[PDB]
Amino acid sequence: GLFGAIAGFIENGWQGLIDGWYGFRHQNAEGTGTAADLKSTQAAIDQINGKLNRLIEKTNEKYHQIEKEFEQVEGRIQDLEKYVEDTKIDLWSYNAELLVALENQHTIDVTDSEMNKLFERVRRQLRENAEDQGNGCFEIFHQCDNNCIESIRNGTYDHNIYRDEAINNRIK
Amino acid sequence: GLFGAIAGFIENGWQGLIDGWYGFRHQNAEGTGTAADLKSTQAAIDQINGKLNRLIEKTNEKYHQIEKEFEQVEGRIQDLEKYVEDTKIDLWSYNAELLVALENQHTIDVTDSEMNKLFERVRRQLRENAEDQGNGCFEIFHQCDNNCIESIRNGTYDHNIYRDEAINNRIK
Amino acid sequence: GLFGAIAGFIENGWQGLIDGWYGFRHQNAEGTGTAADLKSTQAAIDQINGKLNRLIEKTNEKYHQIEKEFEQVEGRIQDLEKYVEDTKIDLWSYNAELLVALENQHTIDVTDSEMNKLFERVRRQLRENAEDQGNGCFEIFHQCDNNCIESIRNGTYDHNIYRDEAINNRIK
Amino acid sequence: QVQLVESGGGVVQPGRSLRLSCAASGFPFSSYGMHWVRQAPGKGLEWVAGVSYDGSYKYYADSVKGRFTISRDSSKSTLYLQMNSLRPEDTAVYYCARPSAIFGIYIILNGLDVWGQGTTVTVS
Amino acid sequence: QVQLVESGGGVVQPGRSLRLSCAASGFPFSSYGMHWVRQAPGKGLEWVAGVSYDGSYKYYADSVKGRFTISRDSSKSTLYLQMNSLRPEDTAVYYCARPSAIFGIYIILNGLDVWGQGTTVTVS
Amino acid sequence: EIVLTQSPSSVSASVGDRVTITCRATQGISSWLAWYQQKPGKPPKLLIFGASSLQSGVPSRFSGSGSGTDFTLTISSLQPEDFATYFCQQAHSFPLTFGGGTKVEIK
Amino acid sequence: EIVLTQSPSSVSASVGDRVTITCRATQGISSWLAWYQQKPGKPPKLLIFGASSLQSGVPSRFSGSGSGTDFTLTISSLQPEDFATYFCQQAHSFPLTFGGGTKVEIK
Amino acid sequence: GNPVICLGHHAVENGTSVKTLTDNHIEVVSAKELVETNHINELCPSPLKLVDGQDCDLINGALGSPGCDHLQDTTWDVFIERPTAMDTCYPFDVPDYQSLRSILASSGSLEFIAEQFTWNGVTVDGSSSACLRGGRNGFFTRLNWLTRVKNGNYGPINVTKENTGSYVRLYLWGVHHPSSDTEQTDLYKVATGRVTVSTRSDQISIIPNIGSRPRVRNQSGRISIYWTLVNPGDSIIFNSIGNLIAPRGHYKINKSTKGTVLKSDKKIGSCTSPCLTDKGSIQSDKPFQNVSRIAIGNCPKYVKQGSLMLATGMRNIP
Amino acid sequence: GNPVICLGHHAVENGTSVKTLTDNHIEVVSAKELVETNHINELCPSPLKLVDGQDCDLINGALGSPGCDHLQDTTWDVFIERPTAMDTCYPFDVPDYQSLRSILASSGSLEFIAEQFTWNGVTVDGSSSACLRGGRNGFFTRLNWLTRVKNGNYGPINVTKENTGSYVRLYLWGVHHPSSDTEQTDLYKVATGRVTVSTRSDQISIIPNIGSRPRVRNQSGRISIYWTLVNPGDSIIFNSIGNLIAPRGHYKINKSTKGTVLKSDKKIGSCTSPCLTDKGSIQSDKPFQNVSRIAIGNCPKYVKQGSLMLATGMRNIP
Amino acid sequence: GNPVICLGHHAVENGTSVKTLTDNHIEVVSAKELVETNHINELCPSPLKLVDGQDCDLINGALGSPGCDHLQDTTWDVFIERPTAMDTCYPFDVPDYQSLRSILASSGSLEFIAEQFTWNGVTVDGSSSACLRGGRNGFFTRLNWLTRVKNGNYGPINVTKENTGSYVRLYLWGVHHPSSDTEQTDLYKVATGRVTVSTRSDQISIIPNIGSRPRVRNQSGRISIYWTLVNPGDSIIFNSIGNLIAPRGHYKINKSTKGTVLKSDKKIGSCTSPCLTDKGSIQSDKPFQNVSRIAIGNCPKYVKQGSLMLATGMRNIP
Ligand SMILES: *[C@@H]1O[C@H](CO)[C@@H](O[C@@H]2O[C@H](CO)[C@@H](O)[C@H](O)[C@H]2NC(C)=O)[C@H](O)[C@H]1NC(C)=O
Ligand SMILES: *[C@@H]1O[C@H](CO)[C@@H](O[C@@H]2O[C@H](CO)[C@@H](O)[C@H](O)[C@H]2NC(C)=O)[C@H](O)[C@H]1NC(C)=O
Ligand SMILES: *[C@@H]1O[C@H](CO)[C@@H](O[C@@H]2O[C@H](CO)[C@@H](O)[C@H](O)[C@H]2NC(C)=O)[C@H](O)[C@H]1NC(C)=O
Ligand SMILES: *[C@@H]1O[C@H](CO)[C@@H](O[C@@H]2O[C@H](CO)[C@@H](O)[C@H](O)[C@H]2NC(C)=O)[C@H](O)[C@H]1NC(C)=O
Repeated sequence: GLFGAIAGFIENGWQGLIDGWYGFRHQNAEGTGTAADLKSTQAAIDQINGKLNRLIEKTNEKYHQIEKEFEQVEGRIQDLEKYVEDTKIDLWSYNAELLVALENQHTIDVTDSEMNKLFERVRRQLRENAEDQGNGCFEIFHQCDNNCIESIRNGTYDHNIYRDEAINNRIK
Repeated sequence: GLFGAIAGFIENGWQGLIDGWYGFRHQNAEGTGTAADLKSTQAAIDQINGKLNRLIEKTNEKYHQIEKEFEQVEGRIQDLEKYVEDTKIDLWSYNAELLVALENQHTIDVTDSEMNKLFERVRRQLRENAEDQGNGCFEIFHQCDNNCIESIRNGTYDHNIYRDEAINNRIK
Repeated sequence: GLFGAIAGFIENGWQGLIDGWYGFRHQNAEGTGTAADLKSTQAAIDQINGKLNRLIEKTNEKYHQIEKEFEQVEGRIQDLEKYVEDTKIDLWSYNAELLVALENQHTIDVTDSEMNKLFERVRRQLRENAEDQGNGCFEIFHQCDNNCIESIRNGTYDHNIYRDEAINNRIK
Repeated sequence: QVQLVESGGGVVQPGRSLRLSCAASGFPFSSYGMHWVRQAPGKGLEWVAGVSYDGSYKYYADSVKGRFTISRDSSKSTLYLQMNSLRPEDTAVYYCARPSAIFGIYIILNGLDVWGQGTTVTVS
Repeated sequence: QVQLVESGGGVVQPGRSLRLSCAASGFPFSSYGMHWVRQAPGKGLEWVAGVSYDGSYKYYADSVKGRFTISRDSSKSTLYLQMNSLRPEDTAVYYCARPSAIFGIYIILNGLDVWGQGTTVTVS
Repeated sequence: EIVLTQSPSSVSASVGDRVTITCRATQGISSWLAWYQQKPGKPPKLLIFGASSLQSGVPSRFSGSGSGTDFTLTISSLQPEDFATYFCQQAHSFPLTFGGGTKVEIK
Repeated sequence: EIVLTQSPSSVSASVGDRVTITCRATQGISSWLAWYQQKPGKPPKLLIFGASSLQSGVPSRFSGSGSGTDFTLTISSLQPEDFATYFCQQAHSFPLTFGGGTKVEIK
Repeated sequence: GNPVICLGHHAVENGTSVKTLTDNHIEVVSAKELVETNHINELCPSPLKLVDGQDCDLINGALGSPGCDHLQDTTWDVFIERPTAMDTCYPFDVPDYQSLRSILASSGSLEFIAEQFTWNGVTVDGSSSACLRGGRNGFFTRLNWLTRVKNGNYGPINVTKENTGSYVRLYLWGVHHPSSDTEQTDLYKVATGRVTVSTRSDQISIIPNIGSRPRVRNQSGRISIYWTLVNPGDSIIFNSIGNLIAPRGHYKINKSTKGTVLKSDKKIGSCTSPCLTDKGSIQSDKPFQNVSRIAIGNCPKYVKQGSLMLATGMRNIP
Repeated sequence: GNPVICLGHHAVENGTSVKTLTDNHIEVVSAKELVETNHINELCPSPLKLVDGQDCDLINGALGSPGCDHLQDTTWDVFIERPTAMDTCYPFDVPDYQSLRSILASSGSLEFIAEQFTWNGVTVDGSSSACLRGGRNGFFTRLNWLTRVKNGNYGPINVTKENTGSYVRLYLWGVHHPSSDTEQTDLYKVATGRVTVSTRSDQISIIPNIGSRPRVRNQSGRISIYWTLVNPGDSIIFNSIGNLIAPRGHYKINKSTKGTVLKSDKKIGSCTSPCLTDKGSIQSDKPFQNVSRIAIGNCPKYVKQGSLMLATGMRNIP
Repeated sequence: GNPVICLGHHAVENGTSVKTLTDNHIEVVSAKELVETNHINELCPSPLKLVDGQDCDLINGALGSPGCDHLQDTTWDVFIERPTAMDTCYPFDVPDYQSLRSILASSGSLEFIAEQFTWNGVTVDGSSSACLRGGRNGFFTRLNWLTRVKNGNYGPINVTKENTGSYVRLYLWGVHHPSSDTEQTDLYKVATGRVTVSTRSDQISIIPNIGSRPRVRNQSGRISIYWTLVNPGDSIIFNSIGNLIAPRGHYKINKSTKGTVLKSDKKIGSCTSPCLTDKGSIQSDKPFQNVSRIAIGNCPKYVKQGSLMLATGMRNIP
C-alpha cells in the first residue's frame, strides 16, 4: 500500500471482525470489546463494487466474423486472416492483463487509504486526550467507560470534557 | 480521494474563492477574510495542464486506407476488410474509455493530495501554537493580528515568537 | 509526488547517501553522521524490481506472418495487408507510451510514499519527545548520544525513558 | 435448500402482545445480521427491525422504538420478534429478511437476499 | 582487471589471533560495503562479517560477536579481518566478497559480486 | 430520514417494451440501492444490489443504473412473468427506506 | 535467523537435461536471492541476483524463479562446464544465510 | 492503566492470490475471477434462432441436394454446419466457395423465390444416377439440367429476367464439365459449349472443358457453380449455346444483423445463452474467456490467459 | 475566542459529471470533452489538394469517358468520387475493379504519358454511338479501337514497347466481347479473337466470348478492361489476332504519400482543415471523434462513444 | 542546542529524464531504456534452423531450376530469400505466386517425394536452351516436359495417383503456352492443348494460349505453374491432350510451427539469437524495438518510438 496502514503500522488483521472491514478494539475499566465501523467499511465496498460494475458492462456482441480455423492451406489470404485474428487476441490479452494488474494496485491502495482515513478521523477526535502508540492504537489518558467508548465510535466524543484530566495525566 | 481532504475532513468548498483553487479563511480580532494560496493552486493546475498537453499531441495521420463501406456483398475479402476495421475501432474505443476513467481517478486524487499538502504545510508551521480542530481549521492559541495572519499565508510565521503564549493557553 | 515528501517538505536529496535510498542525518553532542535506512530502501527497490520483472516476461514469438514490404502495387489485398500492420503498430505504440508514462507516475508516487513512510515511523517513535521542524528533521528535546541515536535508527528507542526530560524542555 | 421459515402470525387485539419467529436453514445464521420487514396490507414494504450478528447492536424503526424488541438465538438458529403494546397500525404481513453478503464480510446494511413465506399479523 | 586479493591464511593454534587482509583493485572500494564469508571445509558458505562503506556500522555473525573484528582502510583500499580467540570451529577457507551494487545505490545487503581466490585458515 | 420517490407510480405496457423506472432519494447514498420484484401475496426477490450488480440467476434483461442522486431501473425485453410490483431500497444508513411501489399492469 | 533449505542435496544428470533446484527459506525475503556457481577449490561466481535477473555474461540457459516463499533455480541445457556445486543466498536482512549446497554429478 | 482504543481491519484464514503492478503473488482477502473457462457443451437455441443442417452444409442446402429437403425456407440467426455433412448429388466445385457460403450465411435465409423460365429449344429436368432422391435419379432441387431437344439441337438460350422487386437477387447457376467428347455431343450436340451470364454492370462467361476427373458417385464429369447478383432495376441474361445448368429462381439478399454460420458438432440442447462457441455455449458475466476464439453473440472477449484474478478486498494479513 | 485559520478549496454552482474507475457519475468543477462530434458539412480544399470528378468516377477518368475531359493531367492528394457519377461510354466491366481504382487513387495522378504505336494491318480510331462526345460517335480518349482493314484482314498485331524511364508504367487496355458471330467477323474477320499482353515476369491472355448482354446505351457487347505494369528495363508486348482495344500510352506509378480517393457528396467549400471525412471536414483539437470511420488526413481516432469527459478540476462539493 | 535527527533520500549529480502522466521531462535518479534500437547486422543461425537459397528464391528451389541444386531436401525454421536471386530456367509465371510460396515456406521443407509415372504415348524429359545445367539443355528438376511421340501423336494422358499416405500431398505441375501455332503443332500436334488436373473435391482446367511474349533467355513462350493438394484417401488425375508440364512427385505438407521465409541481404554469422529481422538479429531483454516491423522469433514488439525511459528510481533533486 501507499499509506502503510495495512501491511504497515497496523501489524495484522482481525479474523474475529466479521461484520465489517474496519473496526475498533478497546480496553477500558469495564472490559474489552470489538465493533466494526460502518462509514469506512461502506466507503471501501462502494469503490470496489463501483469498479466491479464497470468491468461487467456487456459490450462485446459480434455475429458475422472471419473464419478462424482452416482445413486446407491457401496462402496469402489465409496468412492474413490468421494474422488479423492473432494480432487481435494479443492486444486484448494485454488489455486484460494490464487492467487486472492495475485495478489491483489501485484496489490495495484504496483499502490501505480507507484504513488510514479511519485512523486519522479518530486521531482528530480526541486530539489532545490521546497519544499515538504507533500500532494503530490510541492511549487515552483519561477514564473512558463504555458510553465514552461508543461516543468515540459514533463521533459524538467531546474532547473539551476530558481535556483538563487528560493533559494533566500526560504532562505529569 | 485517497487522502480524504476534499470530500473528506474538508466539509465542502468555497464558492467565494474566485482567485484560486485553495485558500485560507481566518477569524482574528480585527475581523475575517479569505485569500487564495498560489503554490497549491499552481501545483494542481500545472499537473492538470501537464496531462492536458499530453493528451493533445497530434499523431494520427493516415490517407490511404481500406474501404469501410460497400455497395455489394462480396464474401471472404469484404468479411475481412470489415472485421479488421471493427477490431480496430473496438480496441481504440477501449483505449479511450480506460484512458479517461484512469486519468480522472488520478486527477481527483492529485487535487485531494494538493489540498492535504497545503493543510500539512500550515500544520508544520505553527507546530505547538495551534491544534487541529478536524474540519481543516487550526485553533491558534495566541493573538494573531492580520500581519501575523499574512505571515502564516506567505510562510514567514515564526512559531518561536508566540511559543510561550501558546503553550500556556493550551495546557491551562 | 502525491505525498509531497520528495520534492516537497524534504528540500532536496543527499548525494553523500551512497549506501541506501533513504537515510538518517543527526546532530548530537558527540557530532554528526549519516546512515542509510534499510527497510525503507528495501521496500522501494522491491516494488521497482517487482514491476521491472513484470515488464520483461518474453511473451511475443511469431514466425509465420504477413508480408510487410511490397515490390509492386496490387490494390485491394495489399491495401489491407498494409492497413492491418499499420493498425497493429499504432495500437502497440500507444500501449507502450501509456505503459511507461503510467508506471513512472506510479513509480514516483511509490518512492514519495516510502519517504513519507519512514518519516511517519520515526514520528511515532519519539512521539512526545521531539517536534516536526518541518524540513523532515525532528528537534529531539533531550540529550541523545550515539547509542540513543542508533536506538532511533534500529527501532529500539523507548520514549518513556526521556519523556520526563523532554516534556519539561518543551513546555518551559 | 436455503430458506427461512416464519411463524407466530395470528389474530390479536390492540394493546396486547405477540411473538413471531424466523427459523433459518441452509446458511450460517449466526454470521449474518438479520432484518424484520413488514408489508402493511395495502401499502408497500416497511422496515421495522434489524439486529447485528452478535446481538449487541440492535436497530429499530422510529414507529416501534421502545415498543417492539428483536432478539436472536444461536443454539436454535432462530430470530425472535417480540411485539409489545400492539395496535392496528402494526397490522401487517411480516417478513424476516436476510441482508446480502458482500465480497468478504457479512454486512448488516445492504439489500436483503432471502425472505420468508410471509406470516400475517391481524389486529382488530 | 577488477578483482580482490586475499592474504593472511596460515596454520595457527587455538586461542591465539590472526589478521587476514583483502586488497581491492579496479573499483571504488571506499564506495562499497564489504563482507567476509567463510567456507567451513566440508560444509557450505557461512557469512561471518560485514562492514559499511564508511566503517561506522559493522555487522557480525552470532558465532564471532565480540571475538572477531572487521575494519577497512581508505588510504590502502584494504579490508582487515582481525581474528582473536581462535578455535578449531573457526577453521575455514576465508573469502572476502563484494555485495552487488543495485540501481544507483551501493547497498551492503545484496548478492555478492566479486570474490577473492580463497585463503585457507587451519586451526589444529 | 432518507425519502425514496419512485416514478412513475404505475405503468401499463405490452410484452417487449423498454420499461423505465426511477428511484429518487435525498442524501448521498451513492451505490446502496436494492431493487425487488414482488408478485401479489408473495415475498420480494432481490433483483439488483449495488444499484447495478445483477443478482445471481436473474436474467440479464434486468438492469439497474444511477449513482448518488438519480437512480433508474431499466428492463429491456419484458416477459409475461415480469408483471409485478417493484420496490427500491436505500441501504446507506439506518433506517432502511423503501419506495411507494411501481407496478406493471397489462396493456 | 532465516534458514535456507536446498533441494535436492545432490543430483546426477547427463548433458542436455532439464535440471531443477529449489531454495527454501522461512521469512518473506521478498525477491532477495542470489544463486552461485562453485567449482572445487574455487571461489563462487554470482549467477542470478534478484532471484530472476541474469548476471552479465552468464549464459541464457541459467534461469531463476520464485518470490517470497518458494525459490527455484532451473537450467535448461546443461553443459560440461556446468558441473559444479550451487549455493543460494538470502539477502533480505542480516545475517546473510547460505544453503547446504546442491552438487551436479556425472551420470 | 490508561484506556486504549485500537483501529484495525478484518482478515481471513485462507486468502486469495492476485497480481499487481509490482508483484505476481499478493494475498488479498477476496478476489473475483475475470476469465470464464467453462462451457455448457450444448448449443442453446435461445435467444438466437438456430438452424441445424445436420447432414447438409450451407451450400448443399442452397442448391437443394437430396438430404437438404428440410432446409427449405429456413431462416436463422446462426446456421450450424456439421462435420458429418456429406455431398449427396452430382460432384461439383465452387470457384470462391468460401464467399458464396459467407454470402448465404450473412443473409440468414434459404427462402427460395421460385421463377418460371421458358428455356426454348432444350429438354428440361435432367437427372443423374449420382444424385439419388428415394432410390431414383434426381438433381439439385434449385437447378435445372438442360439438354438438347430429343434427337435435335440445343436451341440457343437467350433468357432474361428483370429485377422488378426492391431487393437484390442472388441467382445460383452452374456449368457442366463433361467427361468425353461423346457426352458433350450426346447432351448438347455442340462440340464446345458456352455459358454467358451477365448484368448491366458485371458479367461472367464460361466455356466448359472436357476431360476425366476422379469418379465421384460413378461420375467423371463435374458442375462448376457460380452466382450472379442483380440489383433493383437491373436485368440478368442467361445466354448459352451449351452446357448450361439453369436456375429455378433466386434467393433474397437480407441484412447481416446477427446472421452467420458456425461449424460445430455439439448437440442443440434446451438451455438459454446469448453466446455460442464451437465447443458449446457460454453462460457467464465475466469479461474474458479462454473457451474458444470462435464466439458468436454477446460473448466475453477471448484472451490467452486462463485466470485473471481481480482483487475485491484489502490485503489479508492474519 | 482563539483565532482560527481555515484551509479549503474552491467550488462552483453547477459542476460537470465525469467517469472514474469507481463511479459512472462524479461531479467535478471542470471537465473537457475529448470526443469531437461536429463537422463542417463541407470538404476543405486546404491543405490537402483535392480533385472533383463530379460526374466521373476515377476509372472512367483514367479511361477518358466523355464526361471526364476535365480530369486530364490532374494531380491530387485526395480524389473525390461522387454518388452522381455516371457511365458515359461503351459498356465495360473491370476484373478486379477495386484494385485498379486503388492503384490509380494511390498514385494520385492522371498524367497520361502519350505514346505513338504502329498498329500494322488494322483500321484505327473506331467509335461507337453508345459513347457520344458532343452528339458524335466517340470513344475512350485513352483507348484505341482497332478493327480489320477496310474490306481486308485483321493483320496480326505484334507491337512491343520497352520501358526506358526510371518509373513503372501502367498500361490500360481492353478486350471487346462482341454480341454476335456477325459482329466478330464484321469487325476483325476471325471467328475467334485473341488478346495476349505480357511482360518478362507477368502475363495475361484473353480469348473473347461472343453472346448477348443486356442493352446498355443500345449496345449488347462489352469491353473487359485490363492493366499491365512494366518495371524499368522490362518490355511489354501487345499480341492480338483480334478484338484488341489498344492503349494510347501509359500512366506513371507515383508514391502513395497522401494519395487516395474519398466517396462523398458534400460540396467543396473554402475552409481549411487537415482532416476529411465522407460527411465533411473535421476542425478539432480533440483526440477522438464519432463523426465517421472514413477519415483521411490528420484526424482524431474514431471511437464508438459520443462523449468522453476528461476531468480538468477537483471534486465540486457545494 | 538540542539534538536533531534528519530524514532524507539519496541523489546523484546527473539524473535521467523520464515521461509521466503530467510532465514530459522529469529528472529521476535512474532509468532503464525499454526500446531496443540496435541489431547485430548478421543473421544468427541459432537456435532457429536457417536455410540460404542465396541464388534461388523459394519457388525456384521448389521447381528445381539450375541454381537450386543445393536446396534439395532442405528443412528450415526460416528460409532466407536474397535480393540477388535470379531466374535461370524457362520463363514462367505463377498465378497466385505469393500463395504457393507461402505454402512452401510454412511447410518448412523441400523434401521431394519422388514418384514414377507412366505417361503413355508421349516423349519425356524434354529440355530447353533457356534452361542450361552445365552448358547443356536442361529443365526443372521436379518437372517433366511432355511432347508428342517422335513423328507421332500426343497420346491422351489419363494418369492418376491415389494418396495412400497419412499426409497431404502438394503436386507442382504446369502448362506450356507456346509462341506460335507452329510450335504448338511441332510439340503436341494438336492445334489447341488442354490440361485438366482434378481431385474429388477441387479441380482446375487450363486451355493454353498461343502468342508472342517478350524474349526471356531467347524464349518467347511461357509456362504457367499450378499446384494441387491431395488429402489422405483422395485421388488426383492428370488429364491432358496437350501442353502438360508433368510432375515428378509431390511435396509433403508439414506444420507451420516456426516455419517461414525472410527476405534479407545480411550474411549468416555465427551468433546466437532467438529473434531475426530483415536488418539482422536482435539480442535484447527489452520489451519493444524500433529496428524493423519484420521480426521472426521471440522478438520485442515493434513500436514507432525510439526511446521509452522507464523510471527505476526516485526523483533526483540535488
Ligand atoms: C482415367 O483414369 C481413371 C482412373 O485411372 C479411370 O477411372 C476408373 O474407372 C473404374 C472403373 O471400374 C473405377 O472403379 C475407378 O474408381 C475410376 N477411377 C477414378 C480415379 O475415378 C477413368 O475411366 C479414365 N478415363 C478414361 C476416359 O478412360
Ligand atoms: C483455460 O485455462 C485453464 C487454466 O486457468 C485451463 O485449465 C486447467 O488446466 C490445468 C492443467 O494445466 C489443470 O491442472 C487444472 O485443473 C485446469 N483447471 C480448470 C479450471 O480447467 C483450461 O484448460 C483452459 N481452457 C482452454 C480451452 O484452453
Ligand atoms: C455522436 O455522439 C452524440 C452523443 O454524444 C450523438 O448525439 C446526441 O443524440 C442525442 C439522442 O441520442 C440527443 O439527445 C443529443 O442532443 C445529441 N447531441 C449532439 C451533440 O448531437 C451524435 O448523434 C453522435 N454522432 C454520430 C455521427 O454518431
Ligand atoms: C530508433 O530510434 C533512435 C532514436 O531513439 C534513432 O536514432 C538516432 O537518430 C538521431 C537523429 O534523428 C541521432 O541524433 C541519434 O544519435 C541516433 N541515436 C541512435 C542510438 O541511433 C534510430 O535511427 C531509430 N532506428 C531506426 C531503425 O529507425
